[PDB]
Amino acid sequence: MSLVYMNIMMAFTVSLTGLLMYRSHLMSSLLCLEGMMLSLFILATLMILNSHFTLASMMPIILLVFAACEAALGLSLLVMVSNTYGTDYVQNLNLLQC
Amino acid sequence: PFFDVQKKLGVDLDHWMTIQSAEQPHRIPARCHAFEKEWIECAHGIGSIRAE
Amino acid sequence: YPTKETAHWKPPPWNDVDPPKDTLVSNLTLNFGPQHPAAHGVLRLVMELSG
Amino acid sequence: MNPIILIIILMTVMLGTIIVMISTHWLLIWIGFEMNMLAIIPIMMKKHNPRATEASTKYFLTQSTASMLLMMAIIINLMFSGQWTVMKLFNPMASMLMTMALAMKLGMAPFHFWVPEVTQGIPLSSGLILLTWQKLAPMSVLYQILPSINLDLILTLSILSITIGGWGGLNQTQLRKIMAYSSIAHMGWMTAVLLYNPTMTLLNLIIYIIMTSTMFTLFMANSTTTTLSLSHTWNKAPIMTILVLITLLSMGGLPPLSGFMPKWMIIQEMTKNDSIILPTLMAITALLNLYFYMRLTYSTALTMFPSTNNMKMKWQFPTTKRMTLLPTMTVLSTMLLPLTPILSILE
Amino acid sequence: MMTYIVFILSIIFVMGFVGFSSKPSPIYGGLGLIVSGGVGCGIVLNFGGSFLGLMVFLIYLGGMMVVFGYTTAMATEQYPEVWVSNKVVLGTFITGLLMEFLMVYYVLKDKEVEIVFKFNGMGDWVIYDTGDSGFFSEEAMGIAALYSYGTWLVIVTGWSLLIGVVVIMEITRGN
Amino acid sequence: MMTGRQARAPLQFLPDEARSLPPPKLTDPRLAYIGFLGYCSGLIDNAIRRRPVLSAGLHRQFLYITSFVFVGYYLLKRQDYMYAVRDHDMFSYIKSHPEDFPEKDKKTYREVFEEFHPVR
Amino acid sequence: AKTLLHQYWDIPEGTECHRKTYAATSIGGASGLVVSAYSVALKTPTSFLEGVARTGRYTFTAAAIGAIFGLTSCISAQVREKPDDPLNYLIGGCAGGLTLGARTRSYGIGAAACAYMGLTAALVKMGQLEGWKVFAEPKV
Amino acid sequence: LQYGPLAYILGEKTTKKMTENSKLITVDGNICSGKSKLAKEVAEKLGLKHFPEAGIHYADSTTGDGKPLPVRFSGNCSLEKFYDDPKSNDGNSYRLQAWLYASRLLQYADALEHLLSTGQGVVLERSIYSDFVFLEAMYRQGFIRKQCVDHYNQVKKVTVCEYLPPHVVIYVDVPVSEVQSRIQKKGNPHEMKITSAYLQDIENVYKGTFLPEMSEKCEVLQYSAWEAEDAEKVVEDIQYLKYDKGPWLDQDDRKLHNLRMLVQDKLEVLNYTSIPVFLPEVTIGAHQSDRVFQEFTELPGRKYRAGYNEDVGDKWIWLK
Amino acid sequence: KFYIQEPPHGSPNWLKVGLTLGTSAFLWIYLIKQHNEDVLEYKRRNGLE
Amino acid sequence: LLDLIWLETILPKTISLAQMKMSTTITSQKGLIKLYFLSFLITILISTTLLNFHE
Ligand SMILES: CCCCCCCCCCCCCCCCCC(=O)OC[C@H](COP(=O)([O-])OCC[N+](C)(C)C)OC(=O)CCCCCCCCCCCCCCCCC
Ligand SMILES: CCCCCCCCCCCCCCCCCC(=O)OC[C@H](COP(=O)(O)OCCN)OC(=O)CCCCCCCCCCCCCCCCC
Ligand SMILES: Nc1ncnc2c1ncn2[C@@H]1O[C@H](COP(=O)(O)O)[C@@H](O)[C@H]1O
Repeated sequence: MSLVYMNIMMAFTVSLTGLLMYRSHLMSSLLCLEGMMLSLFILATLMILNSHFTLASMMPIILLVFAACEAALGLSLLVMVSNTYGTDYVQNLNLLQC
Repeated sequence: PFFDVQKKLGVDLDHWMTIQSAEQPHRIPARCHAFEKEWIECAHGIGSIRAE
Repeated sequence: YPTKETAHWKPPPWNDVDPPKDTLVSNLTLNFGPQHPAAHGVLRLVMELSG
Repeated sequence: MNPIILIIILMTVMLGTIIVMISTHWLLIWIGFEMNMLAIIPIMMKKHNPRATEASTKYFLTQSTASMLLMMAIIINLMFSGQWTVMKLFNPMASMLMTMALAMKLGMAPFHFWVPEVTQGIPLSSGLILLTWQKLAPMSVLYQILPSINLDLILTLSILSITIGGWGGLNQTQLRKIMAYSSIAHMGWMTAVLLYNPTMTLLNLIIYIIMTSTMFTLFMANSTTTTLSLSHTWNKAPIMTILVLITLLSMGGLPPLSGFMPKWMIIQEMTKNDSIILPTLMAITALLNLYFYMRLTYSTALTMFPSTNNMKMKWQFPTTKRMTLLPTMTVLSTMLLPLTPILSILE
Repeated sequence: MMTYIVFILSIIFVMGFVGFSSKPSPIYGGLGLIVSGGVGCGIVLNFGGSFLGLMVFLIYLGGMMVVFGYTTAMATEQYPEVWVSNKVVLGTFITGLLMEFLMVYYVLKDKEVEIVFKFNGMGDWVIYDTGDSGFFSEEAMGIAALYSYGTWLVIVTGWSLLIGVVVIMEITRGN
Repeated sequence: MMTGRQARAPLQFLPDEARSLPPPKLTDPRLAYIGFLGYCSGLIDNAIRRRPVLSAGLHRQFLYITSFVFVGYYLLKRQDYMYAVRDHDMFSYIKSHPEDFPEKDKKTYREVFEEFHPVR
Repeated sequence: AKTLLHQYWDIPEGTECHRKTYAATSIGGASGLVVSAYSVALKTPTSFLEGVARTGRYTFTAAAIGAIFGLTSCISAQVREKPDDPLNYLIGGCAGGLTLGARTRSYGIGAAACAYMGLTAALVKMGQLEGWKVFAEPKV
Repeated sequence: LQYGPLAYILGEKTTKKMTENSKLITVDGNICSGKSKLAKEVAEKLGLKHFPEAGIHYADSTTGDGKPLPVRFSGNCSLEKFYDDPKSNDGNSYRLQAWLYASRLLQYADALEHLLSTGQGVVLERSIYSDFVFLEAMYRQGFIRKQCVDHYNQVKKVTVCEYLPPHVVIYVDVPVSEVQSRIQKKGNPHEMKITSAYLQDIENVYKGTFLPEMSEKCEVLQYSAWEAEDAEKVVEDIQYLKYDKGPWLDQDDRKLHNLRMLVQDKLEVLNYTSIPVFLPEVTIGAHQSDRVFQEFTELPGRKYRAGYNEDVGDKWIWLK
Repeated sequence: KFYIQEPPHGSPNWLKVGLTLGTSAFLWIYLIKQHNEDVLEYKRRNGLE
Repeated sequence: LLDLIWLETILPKTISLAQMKMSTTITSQKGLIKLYFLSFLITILISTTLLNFHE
């Protein structure tokens, strides 16, 4: 397939491994979730504009909606980390180990 | 469990975005309209195992 | 079956509610100092803002 | 929580699962999973303690990662097929990514690492919703895409799930982690017969939902979160010890109890396809699940651990809980095996 | 090399992804994600989707402004990591950059490459259509069909947003 | 397995051609077993709520039994329907493909040579 | 590692002991690297030096198991002149079990791993002989 | 059932009936503070429902015919045996204190159910926020161990955090000498064997730990003994307090709905009184609990649920 | 008159008893009506009269 | 020797100790999100490169 899909799928894998390897810091991985949604947006929109399949051009917009509609959820799940604990460090999320 | 409610009730929720050959706004064809239409009309009702 | 690693694991509480661990909230200390257009020349408000 | 808001949120969980079940479009599948996750997060945070925040954080990270992989599988389907029909997939890379995504949504091993933590963090009713109702939408997607599911991948996930969920429950005294590792083992059991006969997959899903709902309903009706508090049940209402005895002997796979039904029927469809080693190893690995079920029956019904004095007050108050469908679920989870050819209603 | 302009914008895109995937700090994570989201709307605009690129630009601008506010209020340490304050940031930053330019070199020397899929090395201008879309851009008509055709999609998206507000207010209550 | 048979008439619990089959009797032992499951459900419901098990709520026991019989009757109808669909598709497929189901020429035991293995 | 197993099995037993020993060594090394990867995944070592020490220890343990397994199996097939005979892999699995017990510095794990790995390698040889399917393709 | 989420949705909000007479008031003081009738007097002028102090047999007085059960069925504890031998070998001290804490928890749940259903304020005597002071005296006089205090603190930590404090706490200043005089004039031979340091420790944890930690979350009305004999003084001061402290102000319909749901299920109230912490004072063995439970089932009106017993005259069982 | 607090299941909920009995009677008579229609349909589609 | 120790050893006690050992090693987890998702990464990279499950 085309040259640009190499780098867009590569950007998906880079944001994947950025999400999938934590650095004791939760906002920086919520950013990687948002980046994975960005890469999925760009890849699907490149394919839909390539095909001239116009009716699923509303598909990435809807996609984009649920992007923030989960990512804001992460932010609302971030403050509950940061009101209980001092920071959002994921090593404070180990109380369910016993 | 594909509870096929849309064929049971006859309502049309998402049979329209499903393929490129469907009813498009202002009758816009895709670049692969004829190829997809020929493969869909080839493989209709003959099952996956025979269709592939 | 307690091993060496799984030995400091105390059992979780009965109501599944943990103590609140009241670490310092760190109210940001603003120095609304004397050189200010609102503090009339000579007024050092050392204030503790919660945001 | 407001009861109106609780009704709205539970109807939205059910709406997301129904959208995954009934829809013909991949974007609608992904919308159903997003709606299900978004609506179920306040069910996990029903009481607002740090354990619920940690459980909801781990669950959100796992299901969001799985939703990413699911949408990448959908986009590679869109590339290599030009369409959106929820059917078989047209590329093994997309099938691998979608199988990984659904294994993370089910908590199958080696992606099992969130189910005991999330299950231990949240209360018993939300854990019941997690371990029964959430195991319906990805199994619908696995039922719908099975001409493209790789054989070695789903069998590896299945038997590794059975072994890891067997060894997980043997070191547990909290009942919720017991039921969670039991869930990992039984999802391995469900997905093992998927590419051979998925009607048996649906049968095992139904019987596991009935048995798991029976166990969580008994846990709520006796207000038990630990093994040692389940062991005080003989001093309070001794019929509940009989019910947990028959249900935990049912879940282990002993006849004439109905939990012998799926497993045997699974073997009944795996040996027809000339697989003998794999159902043998699965059946021998199920003895671990039966072992920690025997541990719980030794704690609760077969012995009498020394209770405390204040039990003498709880004799003077009978249970006024709304035990929803508990005798019906107990009868269906213990006495259904002579009705084993009823499974043709799932065909 | 000007015919490869979507390719060069996509190299800047993956460099932004290396920027916020190494995770120095969510300030610079937001920096790299704004850079990547501002070149993604240049990647996708050369295919014709100007509306559908301006929106992924605008939504992610609002997103990074909100994420800025939260990481200044919650995810804040004393010495923020730029890219070089921690070696575990800088090492995988340089690693992602060198591997991205490595697969640039392996695709412009051969004009094909194969990581998992097989990719062409010619510029993606070659695959466009040779026709004109009349008095409408087709992506605008397709996104305008979200109301006339996509009724069920509207219903489930608006219901998800309504209960998303309900969910977020029930989580951030505590009692 | 048979999902392509119920792919033209979706979500019909009992189709139109299900009524060509004889219904389960009222004295069907499968249906009677489900009625005994209803009796067991009523007795467990009286036991776990500290009611006298055989006496309290004869209407409640009776609605348990009646509800299990009323669901299990239609479940047995769908069971017998889907096994009839199984046999009908089996027989029509054997009838349509004769070369893959050869009539075996049964040799009698006077021609059939079996090796005798003695126990000694 | 689908083709590591193929380049192990595609050579006749008792013919070229060096390449069979190297193939079983590489299979054991790949398995040890997988165990090492999950070991540094789930349990964080104290440092990178301790991490690569654990990785090298598990990798060399499993590679010694694979090496002594392939060596003992092919040498037994040569000295007994019976290739299609799972007693060869019983002896090879016992040698691998003694190898594991030597590396883990315990005779009891060595004897237990002798018995169970000999039974396992015998069963793998029987599955190669009769064509036993472990991940069987669905036919009905 | 009667009350639940369905009756809450259809219109029954509990702040519709929450008036300024709906105030939960708990009267405190030493053993012979003279509060025993004073609280009833505080209940009789404001029209509040008086709850007497929950002894061993409060739960026996709520269920059945209201008569007390025998002491082997409820408690396995004796107050006079605690007075005669406080340092007993069997450990009746902490077992008695645990049963008293359970009975006070049930009494406080009855107070909240009455306050949230009937909309009427309830007069208590020594609610669960004032139980621990006796425990503290029993640790200071060496009557119980430290593991007994740890068991009580665990039970208290998981139970009392689910409940609200009273509105008005009425303490009575009576020193040790007048308590001794009223016990000597009281006429109970077992009650006279109380040591003076025990009453001193009770007054110390009254005035040093209880009343300081309550004053943030309620409003104390501390009086002496002679003005406790004039209850119109006390009602006269209750009618003019400005309730601005405590967590009763930030109470909408939803929080009090979840409170009324938690309160009306008495086994969920008593869920953490019998926690599985094996302590030799509260742990009854297997065969003894078997014997006592089988004897409890054979009691008149105790074999089944409260409307399903032929022996005490429950008709129409076959239609219930 | 025994119980000091009037139990909720002291008097039978006659509305609930009536709904229980009416629902069970309707399930039986609709089951018999469906069975009679099914045996008529089976004897009609084949002609076993 | 045999029927109190060695026949008692070879089938049930060695199996019991092996299953106890594996039960302790599986459930000895520190509950960290970082190590769990790092193991997910290692699983996906073994599935692609080392097992060819995308073929
Ligand atoms: C009590 C302690 C000891 C217990 C011993 C129990 C028995 C030991 C042997 C069991 C073997 C497994 C079941 C075999 C079923 C054979 C059915 C069949 O069709 O076979 C032909 C089939 C052949 O396949 P097929 O028949 O489909 O193919 C057609 C035939 N050919 C091959 C010619 C093309 O055999 C197999 O598939 C393999 C059978 C052996 C599998 C071995 C795995 C288990 C290893 C040992 C387990 C020991 C007990 C485990 C529990 C111990 C305690 C925890
Ligand atoms: C380190 C931090 C960063 C520091 C440096 C910051 C530099 C400044 C960044 C700000 C500017 C960002 C611009 C992003 C793209 C904007 C797209 C745009 O201008 O769209 C407007 C217009 C839409 O009209 P259209 O419908 O396309 O009409 C053509 C048909 N008649 O579209 C057109 O008319 C299309 C004309 C051609 C467009 C060329 C392709 C886009 C080029 C993108 C360059 C890179 C942008 C980087 C953004 C980083 C943001 C921080
Ligand atoms: N927690 C407790 N510990 C010891 N004695 C108590 C406790 N609660 C109540 N009492 C007794 O209850 C009685 C209250 O005194 P009076 O108000 O005169 O009935 C005295 O006999 C007290 O000793």
